[PDB]
Amino acid sequence: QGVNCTEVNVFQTRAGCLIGAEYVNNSYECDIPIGAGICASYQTSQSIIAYTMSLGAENSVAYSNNSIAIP
Amino acid sequence: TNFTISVTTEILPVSMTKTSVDCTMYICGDSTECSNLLLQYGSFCTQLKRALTGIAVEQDKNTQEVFAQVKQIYKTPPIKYFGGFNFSQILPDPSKPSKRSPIEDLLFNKVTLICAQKFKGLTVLPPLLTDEMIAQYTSALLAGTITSGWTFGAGPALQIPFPMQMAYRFNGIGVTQNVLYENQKLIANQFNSAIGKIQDSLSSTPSALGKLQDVVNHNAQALNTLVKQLSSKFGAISSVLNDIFSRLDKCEAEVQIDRLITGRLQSLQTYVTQQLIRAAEIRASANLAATKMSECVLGQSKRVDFCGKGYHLMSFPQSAPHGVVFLHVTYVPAQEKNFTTAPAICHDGKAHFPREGVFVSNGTHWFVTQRNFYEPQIITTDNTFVSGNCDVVIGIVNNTVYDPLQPEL
Amino acid sequence: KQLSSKFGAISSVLNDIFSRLDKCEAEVQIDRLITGRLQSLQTYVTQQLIRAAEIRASANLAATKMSECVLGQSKRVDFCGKGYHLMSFPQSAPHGVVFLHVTYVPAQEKNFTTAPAICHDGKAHFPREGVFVSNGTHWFVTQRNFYEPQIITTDNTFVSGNCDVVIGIVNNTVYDPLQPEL
Ligand SMILES: *[C@@H]1O[C@H](CO)[C@@H](O[C@@H]2O[C@H](CO)[C@@H](O)[C@H](O)[C@H]2NC(C)=O)[C@H](O)[C@H]1NC(C)=O
Ligand SMILES: *[C@@H]1O[C@H](CO)[C@@H](O[C@@H]2O[C@H](CO)[C@@H](O)[C@H](O)[C@H]2NC(C)=O)[C@H](O)[C@H]1NC(C)=O
Ligand SMILES: *[C@@H]1O[C@H](CO)[C@@H](O[C@@H]2O[C@H](CO)[C@@H](O)[C@H](O)[C@H]2NC(C)=O)[C@H](O)[C@H]1NC(C)=O
Ligand SMILES: *[C@@H]1O[C@H](CO)[C@@H](O[C@@H]2O[C@H](CO)[C@@H](O)[C@H](O)[C@H]2NC(C)=O)[C@H](O)[C@H]1NC(C)=O
Ligand SMILES: *[C@@H]1O[C@H](CO)[C@@H](O[C@@H]2O[C@H](CO)[C@@H](O)[C@H](O)[C@H]2NC(C)=O)[C@H](O)[C@H]1NC(C)=O
Ligand SMILES: *[C@@H]1O[C@H](CO)[C@@H](O[C@@H]2O[C@H](CO)[C@@H](O)[C@H](O)[C@H]2NC(C)=O)[C@H](O)[C@H]1NC(C)=O
Ligand SMILES: *[C@@H]1O[C@H](CO)[C@@H](O)[C@H](O)[C@H]1NC(C)=O
Ligand SMILES: *[C@@H]1O[C@H](CO)[C@@H](O)[C@H](O)[C@H]1NC(C)=O
Ligand SMILES: *[C@@H]1O[C@H](CO)[C@@H](O)[C@H](O)[C@H]1NC(C)=O
Ligand SMILES: *[C@@H]1O[C@H](CO)[C@@H](O)[C@H](O)[C@H]1NC(C)=O
Ligand SMILES: *[C@@H]1O[C@H](CO)[C@@H](O)[C@H](O)[C@H]1NC(C)=O
Repeated sequence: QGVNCTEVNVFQTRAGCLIGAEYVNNSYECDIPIGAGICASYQTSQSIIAYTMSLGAENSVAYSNNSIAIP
Repeated sequence: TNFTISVTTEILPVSMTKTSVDCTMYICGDSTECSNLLLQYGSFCTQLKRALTGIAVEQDKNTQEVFAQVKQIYKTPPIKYFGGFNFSQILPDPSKPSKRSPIEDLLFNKVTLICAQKFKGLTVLPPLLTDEMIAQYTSALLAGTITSGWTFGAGPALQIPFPMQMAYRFNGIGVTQNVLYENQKLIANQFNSAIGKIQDSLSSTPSALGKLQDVVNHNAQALNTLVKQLSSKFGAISSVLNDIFSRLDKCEAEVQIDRLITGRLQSLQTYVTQQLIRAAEIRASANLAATKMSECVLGQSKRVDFCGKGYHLMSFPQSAPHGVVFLHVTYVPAQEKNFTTAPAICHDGKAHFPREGVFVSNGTHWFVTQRNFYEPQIITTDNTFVSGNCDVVIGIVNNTVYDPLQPEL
Repeated sequence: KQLSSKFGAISSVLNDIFSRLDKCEAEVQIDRLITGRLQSLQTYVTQQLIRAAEIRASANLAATKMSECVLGQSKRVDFCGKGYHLMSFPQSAPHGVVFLHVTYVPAQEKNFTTAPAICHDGKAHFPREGVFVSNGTHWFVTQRNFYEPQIITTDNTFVSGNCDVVIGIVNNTVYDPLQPEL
């Protein structure tokens, strides 16, 4: 926390830098918080991985001025 | 007979800075003997670390509760025609380097050494959610409340045009669709004028964003007070452990170290208690803000003076530094007119109570008008129900009614 | 465990200080123990007060939720559960309460073509409850929450003004129940 790895699988973030966890470009629903939009999780062999948060499921709503949808 | 559409801005704090306070570095750094005496002094450090960890967890949960409320992230359409509305002030602008709106770009610019505090065992943990994630959540909420209305708050999002949603909100507050569908351009112009006026008020007056600035100033003052209390002598011979170690031997400095801890740990406990009280106040404010978000952003509330002063229609959430900003769009009527009214009328021996509204007259003829708008309509049997006779009703007046079946005969 | 700490004294128990030290010089040790044991007691009372205030706020929220979801139906969104809440089941829990919120979540959406208003002969017919939707051929009056196809009549539509200022008007006919009588 607050200590760069230069002064000390290596990745750095806003809170600091961490070792032992790799970086994954794909973003899932994380469990263990890390800080500043980063998370940590145990996924597949099995190892601790780090990735950015998924904001949510993507769903684009087609807006029209003359159409409606009723259940 | 008329109305004035105004936008009311409400500022509510959501979270604060997460601060983690070291024990050994704050109390007495680079001192093994002082650390030895400190451990004997007890296990206060574990309790303080647990308290600050719980405070940070509570603030994190508060941020996730207030902001992360939707399961899916919605996207605005590229071309925007919301019935001739100027929504570009609240929509994200791709031309800006950040995804925040120009209103938000004015909002983050109105809210304001760290190395000295960082050296003496005081560290500020960064917030878990960055500003980009909060801006994306705000954009998703705006897209949900604009392109789908309040249907996305309950369950799945159902697309609906913005004038049709506005007519739904008018029917919710009791206003017929005639006012909207006959004065749509006037309503749009009034909304644009209110948006421009509130933007000019936010630009000219910097005192509107006061609560977040007060919280930041209180946190900075508490940190400065903690630093100056570290600078206090606490009745010893010196305020630094290095001078006591250089002058006194350890056995003679035992009493001075004890006198320093008795008072330094007390200042730590006082700071922790003040932080806990401030965290409880922030938690109450964040619960109120989350309730306001869920009951004004995700739907329409009939409660008076909860979603802004006046007849509330909709609220636009805005991202703020360590807080949230609500843009309450309210319906304020104007241009009053005196009238002569009666509570009921009876045509032929039987009273005709109106279903909605009351009977008003301009002096010669009686008409049926709504509660909030002056729409003169002829008295018929469709909007009036018959019950009893006009023998016990106080203030009755004799008048005739129009029967639609009469011209048929 | 804080009772087990020495707190700057030579022992963590008063019996050892009483046995070893005579009372006059052990006055300082007893005073040093009290200054710190009373402080730990005050810290415990303060933490208990903060926890009791948080529990009181949570209990007030739970009582409000019980009174406005169990004793009645609330129109407030996301207060009595996510979705269109109907009625909730109170339940007993150890040092707490459990709410079983029964909500109404619609599904199986279907696209449709809609118009803000329909005028038959020079006069607009705005609907009272529900909106005009069309599957491609004919227009029908269905409510907001459910798709119930009904023929457009004069009972669910009120006449007000003309269709000269309404944006997006469409020309269609209406059913008059008095017409088959003639
Ligand atoms: C609604 O209002 C926005 C103001 O934010 C309009 O955007 C401006 O439009 C004027 C004239 O159309 C341009 O001269 C400006 O350059 C636009 N602003 C920016 C930042 O580019 C928007 O056009 C309006 N929508 C309309 C009129 O349909
Ligand atoms: C109801 O109020 C609106 C706005 O307060 C009035 O609209 C104004 O009308 C004047 C007269 O032509 C114009 O000069 C202004 O530019 C209009 N303002 C806006 C924002 O549209 C409207 O006339 C009022 N209606 C009645 C019946 O009094
Ligand atoms: C009250 O309003 C009614 C409705 O507009 C007025 O009745 C009209 O009056 C004008 C002027 O004499 C006539 O040309 C219309 O034929 C009347 N219409 C109906 C349906 O009767 C009435 O005059 C108004 N009274 C006052 C005192 O202003
Ligand atoms: C409305 O009309 C009724 C009937 O024409 C009026 O009732 C009459 O009132 C007078 C005055 O005391 C009595 O002498 C009659 O016996 C009443 N007739 C009946 C059938 O009740 C009534 O007063 C009128 N009200 C107003 C406000 O003009
Ligand atoms: C739109 O819905 C209407 C009513 O549900 C459909 O009209 C029906 O069509 C069937 C097919 O021949 C007839 O048997 C019924 O008698 C019709 N009912 C009425 C009231 O006209 C219409 O076909 C539908 N259109 C589309 C494109 O699906
Ligand atoms: C509904 O029908 C009316 C009547 O035919 C249409 O009004 C005509 O519109 C055209 C085009 O602007 C004019 O040239 C005629 O003079 C209008 N006639 C009358 C009697 O007003 C109206 O446009 C139709 N609406 C739709 C949506 O089709
Ligand atoms: C660590 O140092 C490198 C080199 O300048 C820098 O790019 C990086 O941002 C630093 N990380 C932190 C957490 O300060
Ligand atoms: C109606 O008349 C009263 C006088 O009795 C006056 O005080 C009031 O202002 C009038 N209402 C309006 C809207 O002018
Ligand atoms: C209103 O009150 C006055 C004063 O008591 C009374 O004279 C008058 O008859 C009342 N009007 C009605 C319609 O009751
Ligand atoms: C309705 O059509 C739009 C495209 O215009 C589409 O995005 C949407 O998913 C459709 N909804 C349903 C329920 O078919
Ligand atoms: C919907 O918007 C498009 C784009 O401006 C426009 O061409 C079309 O006429 C609009 N439809 C209605 C019914 O207003």
